[PDB]
Formats: sequence, C-alpha cells, structure tokens
Amino acid sequence: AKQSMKAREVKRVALADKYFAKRAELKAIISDVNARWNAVLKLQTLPRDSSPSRQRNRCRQTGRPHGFLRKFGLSRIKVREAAMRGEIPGLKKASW
Amino acid sequence: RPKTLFEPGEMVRVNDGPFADFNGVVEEVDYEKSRLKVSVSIFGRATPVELDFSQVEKA
Amino acid sequence: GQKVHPNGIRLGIVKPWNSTWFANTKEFADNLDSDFKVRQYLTKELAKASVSRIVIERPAKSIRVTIHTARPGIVIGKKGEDVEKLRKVVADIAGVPAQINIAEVRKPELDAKLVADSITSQLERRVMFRRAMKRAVQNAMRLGAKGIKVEVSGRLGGAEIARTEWYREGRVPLHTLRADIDYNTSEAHTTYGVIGVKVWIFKGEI
Amino acid sequence: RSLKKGPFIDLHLLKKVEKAVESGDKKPLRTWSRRSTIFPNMIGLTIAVHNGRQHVPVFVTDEMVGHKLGEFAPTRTYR
Amino acid sequence: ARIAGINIPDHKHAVIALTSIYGVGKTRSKAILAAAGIAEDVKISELSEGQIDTLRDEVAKFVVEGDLRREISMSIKRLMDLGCYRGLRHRRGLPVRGQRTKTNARTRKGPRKP
Amino acid sequence: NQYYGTGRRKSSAARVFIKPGNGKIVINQRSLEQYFGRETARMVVRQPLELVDMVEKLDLYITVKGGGISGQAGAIRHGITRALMEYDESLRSELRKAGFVTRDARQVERKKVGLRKARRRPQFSKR
Amino acid sequence: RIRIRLKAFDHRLIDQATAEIVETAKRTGAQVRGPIPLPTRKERFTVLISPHVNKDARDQYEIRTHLRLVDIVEPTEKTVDALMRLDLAAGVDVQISL
RNA sequence: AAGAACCUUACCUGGUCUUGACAUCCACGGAAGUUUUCAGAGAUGAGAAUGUGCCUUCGGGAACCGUGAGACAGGUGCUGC
RNA sequence: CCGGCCGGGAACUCAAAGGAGACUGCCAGUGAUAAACUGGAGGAAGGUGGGGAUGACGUCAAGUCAUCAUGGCCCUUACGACCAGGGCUACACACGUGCUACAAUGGCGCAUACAAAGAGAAGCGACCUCGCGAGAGCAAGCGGACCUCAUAAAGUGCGUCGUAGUCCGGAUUGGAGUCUGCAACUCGACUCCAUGAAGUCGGAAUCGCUAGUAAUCGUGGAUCAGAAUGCCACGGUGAAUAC
Repeated sequence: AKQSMKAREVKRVALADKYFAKRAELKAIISDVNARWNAVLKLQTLPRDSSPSRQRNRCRQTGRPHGFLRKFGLSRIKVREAAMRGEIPGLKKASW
Repeated sequence: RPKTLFEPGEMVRVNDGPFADFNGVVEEVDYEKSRLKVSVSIFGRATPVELDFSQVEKA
Repeated sequence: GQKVHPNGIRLGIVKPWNSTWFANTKEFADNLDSDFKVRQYLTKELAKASVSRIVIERPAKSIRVTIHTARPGIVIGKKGEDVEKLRKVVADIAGVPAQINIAEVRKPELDAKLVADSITSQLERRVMFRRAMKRAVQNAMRLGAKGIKVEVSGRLGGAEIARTEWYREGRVPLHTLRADIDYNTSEAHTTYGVIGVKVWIFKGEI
Repeated sequence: RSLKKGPFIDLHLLKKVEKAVESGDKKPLRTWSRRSTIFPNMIGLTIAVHNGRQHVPVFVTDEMVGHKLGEFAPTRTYR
Repeated sequence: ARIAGINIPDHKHAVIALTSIYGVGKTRSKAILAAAGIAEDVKISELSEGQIDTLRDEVAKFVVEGDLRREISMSIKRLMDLGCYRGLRHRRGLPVRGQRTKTNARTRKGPRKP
Repeated sequence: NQYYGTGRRKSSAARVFIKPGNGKIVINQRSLEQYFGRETARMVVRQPLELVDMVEKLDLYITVKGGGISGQAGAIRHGITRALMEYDESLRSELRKAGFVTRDARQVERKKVGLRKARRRPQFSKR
Repeated sequence: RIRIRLKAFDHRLIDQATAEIVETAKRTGAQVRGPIPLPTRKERFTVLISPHVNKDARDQYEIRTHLRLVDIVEPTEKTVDALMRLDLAAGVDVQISL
C-alpha cells in the first residue's frame, strides 16, 4: 500500500540532500541582506522539492504519515511491536 | 622537528594504539569546535572522538 | 485484546533482548532499519531452515548475527557455502563487515516460534487445526516443558464466521514475571483467510 | 508579515509583467500563483488570478500595491 | 487636554483618557507616559498646557485618530467601487484575520440568532 | 559534632549549621530580614525549625538544598531531630511522641494517563 | 588524566566492563579512579496502543543509558598495548579521552 | 492527527500511461553524473558544454540512465457483518 | 575574587550498583483452642506503607480493510501516476471538552527568594553590541552531573489603585521580527500599538476529587522548518470532610 508516497519521499530526500543544500545554503546567506532580489529569484528557480521542509517523516517499515518517533525511526505501532519482540535495544515498559 | 607541517585529511596509523589495521573515511572535520573530529574506530568500535595533534602522537 | 506481550513485559527480568548494541540518536534508526532488513532477508532465505530467533549484536564497526536454528545442517550447507552467501548478504545490507554464527535449538518442540510455524505450515497444507494443536501441546508436555497454551484464531476450517480456539495444558502463569514463557505468533495465509497462531510455553520459574 | 530583507514576487510573474510593460498593452496575464506582491510596475495591467476553475480578472489600481494577488480572488463561495 | 477625541481627562490618567479616545493604540499612550513621568492620577485642576501640547504633537506625529474609521470604511468602499472581493469580504463582518467561524466569532457576529 | 544538616522532606536535603549562642538566621551570607524577614508562611515554616526545641541556646545559619520553603523546613526539622538523637539518645521517646522523627514519605504523585492531574479526571458527559 | 567514559543499556554489562577495565589498570599498577557513577539518562516514550480511536489507551517505555567514568590517572604503554579489544562487549560503548 | 501555508493530502485544472511514480525481467543505445539556455503554474518538453574513467576469462562486466512490446505493476477503491 | 574558588579532603548532600529492612515478626484483649480482628512497644515505614506496570473465561458480529498483512469483489489510456493553485481552516445556528475571566485572598510597579524533570549536532546556543520588543549581529562552550535551553511562578517586602468594566483582556486591515522562501492572501505564532466587546460568579441540570489528593502556580518533552489553551511528564504552596 501507498507506494507512491514512499517514492515521492525518496525523491524529496534525494533532491534536498545530495543535488542541492550547498547552493540553497549559499543562496540563503546571500538572501539575508545586511550592510526583486536576485538571490530570491534564483531560489525560486531551484526546484520546490529541494526544500528540506517538504520532507514529511515517514515510518521506515510502513510509511505512516502521522505518529513517527524519530529516535526509533518508526511509527508507534511498529515501535510497540519491536519493543514487545525485543528488537529495540534497551526499551522496556516504564513503570515509574 | 619531525613532520612539523600539519595537513588536514592526512591518514596516520598507530600500530601501538588500538586503531591499527583499521580503515576509515573522514567526511566532516569540525573546524568550529577547534578539535579534529574523526570517527576513529577504537577497540574495534567506531565512535567519534575529538582529537588534537598534541593529544595523539602522529605516526 | 487485553493481554500484554510476555517477552515485552519480561524483557529485562527474565527474557533477553534480541538486539544488543548501544546507539546514539544519529545511529539508532539506521541500525534498526538495517536490523529489520537483515531479519527479513534471513527469514525469507531461511524459511525452510527452522529459524527461531535472530540475535543482532554489533560493536559499531562490525555486525554479528546469531541465528538460533533447529536444523544447523541446512543453514550451514555444504562446507559453509550457504553461511558465506548469507554473510556476504548481511554485509551488503548492513554496509559494515558481518559475521554469522549459528546456535542449535535443541528440543524444537519446546521453542515457541518453531511450534508456531509448525502449526502454521500444517494449516497451510490443510491439516485439521484440532489435530495440529493437540499434537503440539502433547509433544511439548512430553518433551518436558511445564506448560503450553496454544491459541488459534480466525476462519477456522474454512468457515465464514471466525473463531478463536485455545487448547491449554499445564501451567502458563502469565501474570507472574519470574516465569520463563517463550511466546510467539505465526501467520498462515490460507486460501479462505488469515489464521493466526499464538503459542506460550512455560519452561520453568527463574 | 514578511521579512524586510526582500519583497516577494514570482519570477515568471516578474518576467511576464516586464514583458507586458515592454509591449505597453496586454490582455489578462493569467497567473496561477497568488502569493505575489503587486509591484508598482503592475499598475495599468490586468492580472488574472487563479481560484480553481473560475478565473478572476483583477485590474491593478494605485491603492493595491503592498497587497498580494490573492486577496482580490475569492477562494470560497457563500450564500 | 482634549485633542481629537470625545473624552477629556477628568482627574484620571491622560494615557487612559486618550486610550478611551478612539483610533489610538497603546504606544502613543506609552510615549506620553514617558514624557510625563509623574503619577497621572494627580488632579486635573491646573491642567498643564505642557501636557496638552505634548499629547497633541505626539498623536500628530504618530497615527492620528479617525484614520482607523477611514481605513475600514474606505477599504470596504474602494474595493466595492472596483468590484473586487476584498471590499465585500471586509464588509460582511465575519473576521478575516483567520479566526474560526464554525462555533465562535460572536464578538463580530453579535448575539446568536436561530 | 558540628550540627550539620541531615533529614529529608519532599525534594529537600538539609544543609544547616547550628552553633551555641544567640540565634539569628542568615542565608547565603545574607540576612533573613533582607531576604524574607516579614514573610508570611515564613513564620509557618520557621516554627518547625524551632519545634525540635533545640534553638534555645544556639545560633542558626541555614542554606538548605532542594524543594520549596515548607519542604525545606521539614528537612531542617528532621535534621535537628537527627542531630538530637546523635548528640544524646535520651529524648528519642519525646521526639517520636511529638512525631518529628518520622520522615514524611508523602511525595507528589506522577501524572497518570487519561487523567489531567494525578487523580483529577476529565469531565464526563453521559450522552 | 586519561579518562574513559562508558555507556551501556545494561547495568550488569557495564559493571562487568568497568570491572574489566579497573582490573586491567590494577594489573598494570598505575593509579585509577574508581568506577564513578554518573546519572542514568532515562528516555520515556508514550505510544498509542490502538491503531484507531483510543486516546487514553497508551503504553509507556523507557531506555536507560547507564554511565560510568573510570579516569585512569597515569597512562602506560603496557596499558595502550593491552587496550585493543579489551571491552569485548557489544552493549558497552566506550569513549576514551586524553 | 505526537502538529492541514506548500508537503502531508485522496477530492477541481494541465500534461502521462504498455511500462507507468514504484520492483523483476528481455532488446538496443549511452558511464553515472555535473554546469547552464528557452518555453510553461509545473514532473514536462526543446537544446548545448564536459564526463566514453570505473573494466570485461573484453566473444566486455557494473550500481545505473532512456526508449520499445508483454507478463506485470499501482489503488488512502468496497465489505471490520 | 570571599565565588568550592583552591589547595585539599571524602565527612555529608549526591550519583548508581549491591545489600539490610516490614513478615501481623513481638505483646496484650477478642474469636472456636483456627483464620483473623482491635489496640500497643519498637521502627523511617505496620498490617496490599504510597503509586505505577500487571486487565482471567467471555461480552457488545464494539473499533480499525486508512499503520501493516489479508479472503473475496472492482478499476487497470483510470478508481494508477505527476504538477500548480484550492479545500480539509467556510458558517443561519445547537451540543460535549479545555483556556482566560467576571477583580481587592486582586491588579500595576520596583527589589528579593526556594525547585524538580527533560532535551540538544543541518542541534542547544551563552557572553558582548544594537534594538520598546518579538529579535538581529558577532559567536565561545558543548553528543552533556561540565556547556545551552533557563534570573521558575505562585511566595515575599514596600508603595499605589480603593468600581474599573480593571492589564479580564475579546475586536476587521494597519507598523514590524522570525520560520521556509513553494511561500504567511486563503491559512503561522509572536512585545504586536491597532480601536478596550461580552462578563457584576452563571436556569434546568451536571462533572472531578479521600492527602501531598483537590485547588492553584509555573517548568520540560514528544509531534515539529515554523505552528498548544491539546497530550505526555515535572515540581512549589497545600486544603475541607467522611456521622
């Protein structure tokens, strides 16, 4: 299921991380001016998916859009499955 | 002075230290930290260690 | 529905963690995704090898995978060629040097995941579920576990209305924490539907 | 409501507006982008803002300079 | 000390008497407060011409009262005269800043009617 | 002994010095009067500092650690009881009878799931 | 001066490892500081158990990073020769500092 | 839903489909790639400059890229009765 | 340097490993000579010490085919797939949940106290300079008991207000800094300067809570480029009453 969304997410991560984010960083440090603008217009010309803010974090096992936990890298249900199974190291039921 | 010039990215291997016969690639060096940041594999375990030329004797 | 996973509630007290490494926040998700891919390749390649548990322990640079298997001969193969192909495979999935070691599961009728996949494969091959479950519980009670409880669920015997049938012998004290209870679940994709098999085996009180 | 480092306009809109001024007369310039501030170069031109399948024609006056294209397009329909 | 309002200070604060005068926000009050630097709840008897001239020049230097009524009324009016939707959507009275209208906005919409 | 602080109440462990003479509380080399002299609830928490009755021939310097003011007073009170037991074991019966030797194990409860506070529950609609 | 910092998810593992490093320092004979207990960093994760609508139904989780510093006072070439793979525990992450 | 400005994100417009955004094959060609130019609301086209390294028991092999037919993909489509 | 700061020391707080301890163990009275009950000594804790995790067989064909897997059915030049602008944020209204209120046990101003728990590398960002400010510039220390978020607020001590619709602060577009510049128009939060509504303690009804509880006051985290009054955690003060 939802295989197109994972393909889309792959594309945004690939455009943002590898192709760009040297050019975009140089454009942003020019774009903030300190003593219509050409750097803003060039940043418009750069593709939209190159923005890091277009990446939506997805579960690595299921691709769920919501509920992601970034330390584990998985959504809550897969995290609970792996914690109950033992695949997540050091994770146990907290009882304080 | 032996090897008084210091070159970033130069690979030195210490046979006496635990890092012998180990190969690693340094993608990032933290110049703002002012300490050399290499993910040095120590005891067969790869972890980032801050390092200095005065701290470790160059091979 | 209302029951906690025995391994999860016992993961520090009695049962051991399957994956044993230290990772900070940068390496945690990458290590875990590599682990899921390593376990998935090892399961699908060793579907006939009677796999029980996959234990992944890594000293950051290297990865060590210990497969607990009822039959070491099929996974070892001819002079370690099969194990070497899996070693190269785990190295390419992990991106780091791999080492695969093999633990023998003596008494496979006591191991939870093995009896789970036995009942699952039987249900796929159209063995009657009462017969398969009764064979499992009597084999475990014979080989010396203190108790076995086997629960089957869903679409039993090609019926439209789903049912959950549980056969119980001996003790499964699930509420007590000392009890070493290996619990596992296997999934049978039968032609009429999905049949889920749940096994608890209480081997002793630790 | 925006940074004073730079005013904002779409680059295709800036190109199309400067070509419209260089022509000196233009029909409605159909712009799909609504997030563009009106320039003083826009005054005297007809910019056609997209709001779904309806097509709104907005003619610039001298008041509507700091404002974006979007507020002169109705997004939703009410009784 | 009445300059461009209906309210004259009456043994009360100049800054809240101007604040009760419409069309003026708090910062002009704050500036005249910093200019004064006494208690303003002192009496209004011997109203000071120094206070009258300072408040008049300060409200004149900043945004003058009545431009608020001008801004709402002429923004509605000229975009009505053009026929653009912004005058109508500012005219209907529902809040355009972004507030929810599904269950709230009764300040703009008055008491409820079924 | 030097009458150092001991004894705990809530999240406080006591750091007080008490020494013979006349008594005036000074905190961080600064006065109780400059800091919090005419404070209300400070009499309420100064009373347990003296409830141990071991102030009558002494001087007080207080720079206790942890908690808030009443918890700090509880820790200081428990500490002067401990100092009293360590100095002479004779008044143990009277200190236990007054109830001072008991460590107040009352501590704040954790926030629980489905409950806005420790016991307070979200408002329930029957329909 | 050479301070070694050890982090683990298992306290039995980190006690066994800190004993192995302390015994190695004792076998060389240079002065060592003790296994100094630095506070456990506990991370609490509260995840919803039901896939669909049940807000109150949640389960709690903790990861405990146990930590110990051993701080060898005098470095020795015999130690540095013996340090290679001295920990031999996958759970224990070891960071030395000069 | 532990997070709707775009993305997320299904529902109106412009382009695309027998290999589809996404895998596996088969054929042919090209290293992969990087820098730009024009058009467009834009993946989309239409172009130029450099890179054929890496290698094959060279009767040439890669991760790949693009096209061309079929199996196939793909579905947040239906039924938690 | 009157700053544990610094020699020192490890004595306390403390950290985190291992133990000790609480079992109606002891004594009395009752009971049936039993289980047990009611008191008492000791003790830090006394009779599940407090709280958490732990939800038996089943029930409602309860909820999820939209986390994922899945039987059957359907689409496959469209029910697949890409893009741009839109909607999920509209509003004649009616319910359920929380915030801030209706002041004086409170506001406003100044000065001063005492915490816990977390997080942090494309991150936390001191310090200094410049801004009324949100912030900006320059930028050390930090993958952490070290550096940073981060001078807790209720409390207090002096004034001042003693009806003021009060700093209760709601209200269209104005003047701005930030996020990402696909990009704050629809549709961000923020000192915003916008105008100072409603409300003078709330009809029938109805809900939470038995002690560090309710109430009240702040702090942190996940989600996250930005976007809590929600959720999940943390401590400060601290009741009333059970015949």
